Amino acid sequence: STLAKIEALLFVAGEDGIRVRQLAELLSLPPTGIQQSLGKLAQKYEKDPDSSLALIETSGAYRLVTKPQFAEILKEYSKAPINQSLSRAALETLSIIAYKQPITRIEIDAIRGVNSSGALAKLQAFDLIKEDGKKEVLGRPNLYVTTDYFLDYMGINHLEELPVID
Amino acid sequence: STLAKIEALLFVAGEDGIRVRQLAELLSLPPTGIQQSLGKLAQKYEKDPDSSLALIETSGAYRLVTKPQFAEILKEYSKAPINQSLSRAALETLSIIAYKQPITRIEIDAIRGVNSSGALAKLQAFDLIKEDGKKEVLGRPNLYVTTDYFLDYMGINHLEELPVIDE
Amino acid sequence: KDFEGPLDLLLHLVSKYQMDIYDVPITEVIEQYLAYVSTLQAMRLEVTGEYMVMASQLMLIKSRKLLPKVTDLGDDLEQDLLSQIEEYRKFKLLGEHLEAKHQERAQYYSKAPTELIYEDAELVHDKTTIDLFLAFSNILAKKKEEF
Repeated sequence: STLAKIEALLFVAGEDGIRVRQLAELLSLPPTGIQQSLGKLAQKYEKDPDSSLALIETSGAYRLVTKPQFAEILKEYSKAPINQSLSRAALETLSIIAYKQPITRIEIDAIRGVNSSGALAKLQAFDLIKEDGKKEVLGRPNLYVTTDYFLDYMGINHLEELPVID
Repeated sequence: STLAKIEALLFVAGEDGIRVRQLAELLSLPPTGIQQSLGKLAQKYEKDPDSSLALIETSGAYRLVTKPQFAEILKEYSKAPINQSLSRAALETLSIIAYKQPITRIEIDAIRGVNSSGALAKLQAFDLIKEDGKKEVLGRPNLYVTTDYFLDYMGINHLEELPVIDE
Repeated sequence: KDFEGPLDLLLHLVSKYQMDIYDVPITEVIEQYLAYVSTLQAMRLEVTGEYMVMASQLMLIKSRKLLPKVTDLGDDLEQDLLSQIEEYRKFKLLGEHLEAKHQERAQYYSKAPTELIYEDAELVHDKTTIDLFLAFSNILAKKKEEF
């Protein structure tokens, strides 16, 4: 089956997921057709009461995961970094970068009121944020942004999909 | 659904797998049923031509795998440029050896927290690491070490050229 | 005494007055701050650290606001302390809306990518001593930066 082929791959990738585009260059089908199967699949799982899986699309990739219910169970067994929550400091520091992006360490500290050195590291250690641009000042500052992992961690595909200040 | 419950666990365990006596413990069910349950769960995949996975047992460890009728489609994926280079895990593993060698599988797992026999598997295929004895403990587990080729590959000529590290 | 910085504390005091954002309750709030700054430091003066440097910014405000109307600084060095507290709130909140949107994502679990191994497959030397370094270094960070 094509459903079987998708699942197979999607399974092998696991947490890393796969992109519709790359799924076509492997099955030899039109990117528009995968979309269709991928829906039939996620639906096959939905109905099946004996299935624990679910299709999910974050950071523009489709990933094979577990239906939300089993979280209570698995929470004991897994505890992989993506399911671990974050410290209020990192959470807030992350927010600032997320939006005021690209930004600098001092700018964050300014906005945040205190030193962010500790958060920048933790967040960077988790591949959530990464340093991209550079700054033209009497100090050669570094600019911080967000990685693709940030989308995934947030469960969205595009940055714009973030809540909005209302 | 208990079949669903088992599958989720079997699924997240990844490669190393899971124990019947352990499934029972987590799900609060006599090992007797978990046992029969895995029997049926295995046939469900077998019966369906749309499921790409069949369940297997390796020395008491139950783990999920893809049905052989997909070996070709997967082999291709493993040729895409991306996967032609060490994964995020294979590299993590490779480094841990480089700096802590001699080290055992169990010990490497304990640093990445997650099982990683599969990464260790690829590094041995690329002659980056090799077995070099067995730790003199109960069970006498294998000791892993980087190889001659490792140096080459890394563009170095002695393990001492590796960037120092002290926390 | 466990607040995420000075700005965080202001948002607590400024809060009390309900109503709109500021609405001239400054001169008042400022006092309350030093209150906790001096009374709490009477016995336990250990976690001052940054808050201290804030006490300073206030002094000037209380002070320079006394002098009559001579681009006024007695004011700007006030309206700015407001903007700081406002923008902080905005993120203190946007911060919560992330720890919430994250939770949903965390309800889903997956498996480590199966490390496939194939004969013909040949090694690409796209990795270097730098890579292998950050690699082991990271794993060190992640876990160590936790309890």
